[PDB]
Amino acid sequence: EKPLEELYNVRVERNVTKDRLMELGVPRWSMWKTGKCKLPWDWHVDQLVYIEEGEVRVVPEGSQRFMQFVAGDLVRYPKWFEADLYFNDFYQERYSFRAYGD
Amino acid sequence: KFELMPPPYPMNALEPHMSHTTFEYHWGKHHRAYVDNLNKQIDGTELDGMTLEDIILITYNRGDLLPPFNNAAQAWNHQFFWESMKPSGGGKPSGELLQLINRDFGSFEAFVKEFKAAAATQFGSGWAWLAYKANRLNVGNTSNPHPTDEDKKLVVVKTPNAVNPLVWDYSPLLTIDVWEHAYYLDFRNRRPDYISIFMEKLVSWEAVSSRLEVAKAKAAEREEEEERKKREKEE
Amino acid sequence: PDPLQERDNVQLRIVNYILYGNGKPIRGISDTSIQLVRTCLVLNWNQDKKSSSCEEARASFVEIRTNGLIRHFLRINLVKSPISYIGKRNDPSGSGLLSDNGSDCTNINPFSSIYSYSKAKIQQSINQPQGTIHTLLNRNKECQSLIILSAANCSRMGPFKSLGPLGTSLPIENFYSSYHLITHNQILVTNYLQLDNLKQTFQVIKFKYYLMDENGKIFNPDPCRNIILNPFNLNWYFLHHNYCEETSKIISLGQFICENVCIAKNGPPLKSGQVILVQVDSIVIRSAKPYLATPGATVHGHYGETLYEGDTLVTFIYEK
Amino acid sequence: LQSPGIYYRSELDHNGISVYTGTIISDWGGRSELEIDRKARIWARVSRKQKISILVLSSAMGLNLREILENVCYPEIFLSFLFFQQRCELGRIGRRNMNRRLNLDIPQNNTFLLPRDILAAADHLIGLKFGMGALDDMNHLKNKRIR
Amino acid sequence: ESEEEARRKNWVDRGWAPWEEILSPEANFARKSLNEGEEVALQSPEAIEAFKMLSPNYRKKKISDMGITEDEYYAKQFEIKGEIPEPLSTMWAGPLVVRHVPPRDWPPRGWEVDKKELEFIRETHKLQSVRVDYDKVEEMVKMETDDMGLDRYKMFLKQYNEWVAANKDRLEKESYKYDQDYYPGRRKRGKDYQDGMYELPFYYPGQICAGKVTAIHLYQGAFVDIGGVHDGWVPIKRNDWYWIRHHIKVGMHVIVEILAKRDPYRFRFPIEMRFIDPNIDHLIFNRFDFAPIFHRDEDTNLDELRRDCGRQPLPRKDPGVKVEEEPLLSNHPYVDKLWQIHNAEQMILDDMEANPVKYKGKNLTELTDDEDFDEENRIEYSKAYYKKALLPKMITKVSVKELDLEAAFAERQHHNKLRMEAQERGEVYKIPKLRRNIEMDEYDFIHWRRSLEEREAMLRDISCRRALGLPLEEPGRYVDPSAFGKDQYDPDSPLYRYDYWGEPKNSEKSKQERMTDVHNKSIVGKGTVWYEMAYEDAVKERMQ
Amino acid sequence: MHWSTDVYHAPEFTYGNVHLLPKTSHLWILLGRPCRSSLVYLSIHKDQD
Amino acid sequence: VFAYYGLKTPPYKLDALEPYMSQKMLEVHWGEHHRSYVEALNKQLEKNDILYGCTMEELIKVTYNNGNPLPEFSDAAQVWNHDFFWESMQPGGGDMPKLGLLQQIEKDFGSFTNFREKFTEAALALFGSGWIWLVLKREEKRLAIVKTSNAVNPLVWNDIPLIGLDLWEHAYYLDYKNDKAKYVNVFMNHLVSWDAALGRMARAQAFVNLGEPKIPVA
Repeated sequence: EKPLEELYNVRVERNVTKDRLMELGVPRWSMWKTGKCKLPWDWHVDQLVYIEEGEVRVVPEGSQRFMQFVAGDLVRYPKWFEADLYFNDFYQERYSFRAYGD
Repeated sequence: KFELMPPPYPMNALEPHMSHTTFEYHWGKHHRAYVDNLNKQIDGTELDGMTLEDIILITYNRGDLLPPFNNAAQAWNHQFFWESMKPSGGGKPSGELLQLINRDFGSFEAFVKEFKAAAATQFGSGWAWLAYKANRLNVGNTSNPHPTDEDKKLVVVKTPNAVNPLVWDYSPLLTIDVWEHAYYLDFRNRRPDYISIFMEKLVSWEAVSSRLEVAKAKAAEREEEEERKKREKEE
Repeated sequence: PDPLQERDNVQLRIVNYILYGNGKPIRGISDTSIQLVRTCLVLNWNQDKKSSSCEEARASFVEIRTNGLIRHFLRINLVKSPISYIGKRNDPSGSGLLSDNGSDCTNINPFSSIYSYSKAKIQQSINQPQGTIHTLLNRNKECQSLIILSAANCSRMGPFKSLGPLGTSLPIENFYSSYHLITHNQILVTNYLQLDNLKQTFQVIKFKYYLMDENGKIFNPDPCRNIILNPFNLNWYFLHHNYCEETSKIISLGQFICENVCIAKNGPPLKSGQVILVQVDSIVIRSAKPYLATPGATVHGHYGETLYEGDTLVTFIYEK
Repeated sequence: LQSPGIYYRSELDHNGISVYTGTIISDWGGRSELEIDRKARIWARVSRKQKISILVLSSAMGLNLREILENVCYPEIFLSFLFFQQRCELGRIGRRNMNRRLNLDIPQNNTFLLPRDILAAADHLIGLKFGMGALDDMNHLKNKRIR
Repeated sequence: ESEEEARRKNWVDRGWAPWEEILSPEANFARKSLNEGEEVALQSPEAIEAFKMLSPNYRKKKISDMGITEDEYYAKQFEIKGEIPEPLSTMWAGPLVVRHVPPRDWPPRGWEVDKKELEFIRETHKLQSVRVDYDKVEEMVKMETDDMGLDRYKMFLKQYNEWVAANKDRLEKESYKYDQDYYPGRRKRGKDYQDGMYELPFYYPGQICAGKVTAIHLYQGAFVDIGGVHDGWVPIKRNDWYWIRHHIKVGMHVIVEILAKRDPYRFRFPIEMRFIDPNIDHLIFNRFDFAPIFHRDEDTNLDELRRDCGRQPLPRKDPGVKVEEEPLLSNHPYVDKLWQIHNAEQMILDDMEANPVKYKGKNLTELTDDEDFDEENRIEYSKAYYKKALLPKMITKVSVKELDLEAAFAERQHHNKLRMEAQERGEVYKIPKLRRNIEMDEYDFIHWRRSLEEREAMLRDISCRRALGLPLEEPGRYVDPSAFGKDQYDPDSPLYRYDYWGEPKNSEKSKQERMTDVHNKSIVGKGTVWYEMAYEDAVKERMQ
Repeated sequence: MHWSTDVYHAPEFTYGNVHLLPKTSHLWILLGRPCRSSLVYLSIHKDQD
Repeated sequence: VFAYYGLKTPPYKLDALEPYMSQKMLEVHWGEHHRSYVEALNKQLEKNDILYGCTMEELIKVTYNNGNPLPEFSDAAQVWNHDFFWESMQPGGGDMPKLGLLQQIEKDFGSFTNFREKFTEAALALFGSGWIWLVLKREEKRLAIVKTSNAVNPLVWNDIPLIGLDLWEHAYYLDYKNDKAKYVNVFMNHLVSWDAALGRMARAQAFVNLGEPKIPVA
C-alpha cells in the first residue's frame, strides 16, 4: 500500500528544478557510469545522487518488489541501507556522500 | 604548561563591534579554566611536553575519545580562531586564494554565501572550518592510480563541540566560534547578523593566505618524503 | 597486468626444485636430454597465523560462444570457508544452488520479473499450525518456547440464546493541582496526596462536564447536572451512568470445569478445561484432561512446563 | 551383537543408596565406565582401582577448569567435587547412538570420542541421582546390530 | 526455599494462580477419601458426606432442606472461593473540561477535499495551547445555549459524512476478502452492521469515551464497545485476572480513554484504551511489550514486516572486524561485460582477419553470429567434455549486434601493419594495451573515487557521531556471538573438536596426502627448491 | 501443566523438577502444540500474534 | 497548517521567579528561542501530511529513525523539551521530595543528598549543549539519572521523564555568563518543583507499577 520508499526511508525529489539545483552545488559532483550491470551495495554513509541519464531498479534485500528511478531525480539513500542495484542501460550519476550535518 | 598567550591583537579596545567585556569573558575566563585544567590533567603526564597538536591528536585517540582531548582541542581551537581575526582587515582576499576560489566555489562571493550557510548547520556548540586537502589515506588501496592535479581542494566543514580537521588531517585555515558564549552578548541569538559581520568587518584574510602558504609547503614536504620513500624502495 | 587491482586472498607462488638428488647422477638417455633445473607453479590459499587455511579450489570450463566458436578459458575459483558475506558489498555475486534456476527472488532479474512472478504464484506451506502464538512466561528467564493454539484445542460451549467520544481534555492553568490525572485510585491515592476532600461527598465531585467552544466560552446546559453532547447529532443527551446492570455470572473466567457437570439441566459442558473467553451468549473452553495423584507421589515438572507426548507425568509406588 | 554407544545402568547398592554407571561400547569392544556414588563421585571405573578421575581426563583434553564450568549444567555439584587408538573411535553407528542418547549434534563425518561428550555423560549421570533420567534396556533391539 | 518464597516465584514468574475446580459428585469423593487410607472405615466428616452424595436422592432431599430451587444448587457450585475483594469506589479528581477537537489526521489517505476548507479545519489544532483554570470555571458557566459555534468541527462533520458515503461498500468487501471470521476487534459486518456505527477516521488518541464491556479474554484483555465498527481493547493478561474479575464484568458501563489508533490490516486490535472510571491500576502487573499483529499470507520479507509494525531488527551475529579500517574496493561490475566483450569482438574479427576465405563475403559493419541465437537460451552448464577432465562448461552468447566489429576491424589493420613492420624488424610484435584495455581502466576508475568519497565521509561521521553521543551500528542488528549458544564448533575451545592425546589422527583424509600424491607426480624427485617466487614478484623482475 | 492446589511449591531437592504432594490432587494438562524457536524467531513472533 | 503548534505560556508569570532568575533571561528564552522553535516546526509540517498526524510522543520517536534523525527531529524535540522545562521550575523551590518520591529516591539512589551528589556531579560533566533528566525505566522499574547531548529527550528510548534541566548556554548565560555551577546549585536548592514531579509520577504509575502483588495462600 504505502510505497516501498516511505517504508525504507529513501526520500526522493522528482523532476528537480534548475533553480533548486542551482543551489547545493549540484554541479561538480563526482560522476559514475554503467551499461548493463547489477551491484550489491551497503551504504555506510548517506549518498545524495543526481542520476541524469542513468536508470536504476533497487530491490531491497529479499524483496519481490522494486523501486524504479528515471530521468532527473535526487535520491538520498539511507545510512545502514542494504539493497541490490540493477541497471540494463546507459548510466550517468552525480554523487555526494553527505555525512552527518550536511 | 602550554601557552596562555596574551591575545595577539590589542583585543580590549581593538574593535567597537566586539565588546571588551565579551572579550574578557571569552579569553579571560574560558582560556584560564581550560589552561589550568589542561595543566592539571597533564600533571605527571608522559604526554606532557608534547605539542598541542600532538596532545590533541593523542587523546582524541581515534575511535574512542580519551579523557584529555576535549580540553586541548578547545585551547588550540580558541587560539587558532584567534589567528583568523584581524584589527579591521577584511574583504576580497586575493592571491593564491582568488585563483583557488574560482576553481572551487566559482566566486569570492559564492564562497561567502556558501560560508554564510554555516550558521544553520551547527545546531549547538561547535566550530565551522575552511581547510585544505592534504589528506593521508590510511589503509588498503591507499595510493591513487592516475595521480593528478586538482586533487587539492578547498573544503568547508562543520565540527561539533571539540573537533579540529587535524583529527581527520585536513589542513585547517580559518575558524569561527559558534558556541554561544562567543556571540551571545553582543547579539542575543542573532547568529545570522553576527556571521556576515565577522565575514566582512574582521577576518585577517591575509593570515589565511599565510596559512595557505604554510599548507602548500607542508603538502610539498609530504610529497618529498614520499619521493624519499620511493627512493628507499628502489635502493 | 592492469593499473587498478584489488587485494585478494589467493596466493600464487612458483616452486623450482632440482630434478635429481645431490651427489647421485642418474643415467642419461641418448635420445632425450636431462632436465637439470625445473620449475612449477602452486596455488595455496593465504593462511591466517592463528588458524591454518587449506585451499578449496575447483576449476570448471567456461566458454564464450559466438557463431559456435569456443573460448576455452576455464576459470578456477576458490570457495571461501566462511559461508556468507560479511557485507553485501563484499558478497559473492552468486549465491544459489543452481545458477540456471530462476525461482529465487534474487535470481529473477530486476529488469525481467517473470521468474519472480512464478515464485510469487507458488502457495505457502501448509506445515504451519494456523493459530495464536502463546508465549511461555515461565521460560522467559531461560530459552523461551512457544505453544500455538487453535481450533482443535478451543471450542464454543454455549450456544445459549449514546456511546462514543465525549471530547478531549483541556490543558491546565494550575499545574500544581493533582487535577490533571482525571480520576484517582482508591488504593494508590495516599502516596500522591493526603485525603482532604475524601470527607467531601462524591469525593471532590461527581461527574462535572463543561464544553468549551472555539471562541472560548464554556456552555453547559445545566452546570450542576451531568449532560453530554453527542457528536453526530449535536443535540444533548444524558449518559445512563447508573447503567441498569443486573448481571450474575454463572461461569467466571478462569474456572476449570470437569466432565459430566451441568450448569443447568441442559447443554452439559462436556469438555474439561478453563474458560478462556466469556461473551454475552457464549463461553469458550480450552481443553484439559484431569489426572489424579495420591499422596506419596512425584510430579515431574515445573508449573508451566511443556510436556510432549510420552513424557512421564507422575510416578506412583504400589505394594505387590 | 551389542551396538556401540552409551548405556546407563543403575546398580542397586549393597549399602544404602544405589550406584549408577555409564558405559561406552565400541567397534574395538573396549567399554568405558563412569560412576557417581551417594557422595558425588564422577569416578572412572575403567581402572581396576576404585578411584580414577573423569575430571582429570577432561583436563587431559586441555579444557580449563573454567571452561568445564561454563559447559556443564549442575555446576555446583561438580564444583563441590573440586586409549585413543581403541576406545576413542566410535563407528558411524556408534556416533549416531551417542548423539541420540545425550542430545548432541556433532556432525556424522565426525567419528571420535571428542571430549564434550564425556562432559555430557557426566551431566546425565548426576541427573539420574536427582530423578531426571532413563535407565536403558540392553535387550532391546535398538541397542543391537546385525552383521 | 520456604514455601512462602516459592509461592511468590511461581506467581511472578511461572503464572500460578489457584483457580477454582468444579467437580463431579464422584471426583469430590475421590479427593476427600484417598487422604484417609485404603479399605478403612472412613472417619473424616467430609468424606462421609461425599459418600452420601453419590446418591441422587440425597442431593435433592438435602437441597430442599437448604430451601433453594434446583437452579440455585447449580449456581453455588460455580462460586468463588477464597477472600472476596471489597468493591471499588470511583473517585473523581476535579472537573472535566473538554472540546470536540477534530481528528488530527483527518484525511484518510487518498481522499481529496478543498484545501481552503481544510485550512479552516486545522485552525483548531492551534487553539489547544491556551490554559484555563479549573477553580473559576463554575462562574463562567452559562447554562444558556445557542451561542456556541463549533464551526470548524461542523465543517469536519460535513466532510466526514461524505466520506462515509463513498466507501462504505468498498470497506465491507475488503473485510470479507482479508478476514474470514469475526473476532472481537474486527469489522462488524452483515447482521451486525447497523447504520450509525462510527468509522475509524473519527477517533483520535486522547479522546474520552463511553462504553460497555462485550467480552473478557484471559490471555488478551477486555473488549469494549464505543459506538463504532471496531471494538476497543484494554490490555489485561493472565494471573492478574484473578483479582480483576471481581471488578470488571461483562455488561458494565465504563469510561475509557484512547491511547492509540492503528491500522486494521497489520494490527489485530485496532484501538487501544485504558480504563478511566474503574481504576484498576494497582492490579495490572503484567504487560504487553509490543502490540499483536497479523502475519498474513502475502508477506515474504521479514525485514519489510519489521518496519510496518515497529519492531526491532532481526538479529545477526556480530562481526569481529571494524570497518573503520578495511581495504578499499577497486573493481567494476560493467567490467565483466567488457572483458567478455573486447575479447568477443576481437575473436570474431580475428576469425575473418586470419582467414582469407572468412574475410571474403564478410562485412565489418554488419555480421550475424547466428540467425536464431538467443543469449538467454545460450546460458548453460555442460560436463560432457572429458579432454582434460569432465566438468561443467558454460556457454555465453555474444549478440552479433552488440559486437562493435567494424571498429575492431579498423583497429586491427593498424595493428597488423604494426605487426608487419615488426616482421620486417624480425622482432615479434608485442602490443601493451588496446583501447578496449584502456577503457577497462576507465570504467574502473570511477569506482576508486566512489570508495574514497565514502570512506572519507565515513571518517567524518565516525567522529561526528562519537562526540554527539549517537549510535554507531544499528541498534539491534548485531548481537553478541556468545549469546546465541550451543552451536557446533569447529574449534577446540568449547571442546567440540578433539585435541589429540596418544592419537595417530590417521584420518588425514588425504587433506595433504592426496595433494602430496599429485605433487609427487609432478616432482618425483624430492628436490630442494632452487627458486621460489610470487607471480607478481616475477612480473616485477621481468619489468625491471 | 496446571495445579490449582495441593502440590508443594518448593522443588524437592535443590536441582531438579520433582515436586511432592501433601494431600490428593488433580494435575491438568492443558492442550496446545509445542513448537521450538530460534532467537531469530523470537524477535518477530510475539505473544498473541 | 500547524499542530503541536502554539506557544503555551509558561504556567507562571514571566517575571515571577525574580530573585533567582531575571525577567530578562526568562523573557528572551520563551520569547525568542522557543517561539522560533515552534514556528519552524509548523512550516516543516505543512509539507507532509503523514507526519502531521502523529502523537507528539510519536513524532519525536518516528523522527529519530533509530539513530538517523530525519529532517524534522530537532524542532519537535526542542519544543517538547522546552515545554517540559517550564513544568519543572516553580514559584519556589523544594527543600525535599514529599511523600512517595522520597521513599523511591531513598530506595533507588541512596538518600536525597546522596542523590543530589550524583546529580550535581553528572551535571558537571556534560560537555556542550544538552539537557539532564531524572526518569523512570519501564522494564527495570527503577528511577535513573540520564544525560542526553543536544536535542534528544528520554522519550526516544521509552523511559518516562520526571524532571528536566536545560544545560544549553542560552539558558544560564545572561545572569551568570560563565558561572555554570550557579545555575545548577540554585535550581536544585531553590528553583525546582518537587510537587510537579510527584504529579508526573502519578500518571506514570498507570504505565509502570511499582509494588507487590497479593499472593493467595494455597
